Amino acid sequence: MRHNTAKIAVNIAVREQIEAGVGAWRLVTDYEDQSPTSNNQVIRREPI
Amino acid sequence: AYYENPEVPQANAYMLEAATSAVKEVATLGVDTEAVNGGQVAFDTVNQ
Repeated sequence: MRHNTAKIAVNIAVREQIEAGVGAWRLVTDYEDQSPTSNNQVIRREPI
Repeated sequence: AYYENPEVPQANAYMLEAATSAVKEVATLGVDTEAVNGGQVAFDTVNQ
């Protein structure tokens, strides 16, 4: 969650929560070798 | 009978009040901490 796309996903969700009353975030699967957790495979939080 | 000074419509005066107030709303971003990091947290968060 070092990548800013995780932090931005929360910031987007709370913004649309105030405005239209609906916001959200998801979780995806990708490969990171620039921040591996185990097996050079990580999960990432994408914004909606 | 003598000339009487130009009054200027009441419409000009009433519209001036709406002109100054229109700018005054958006001049304030909200205050949550005095000076720095008031309503400008939303600007500053995406910068970092």
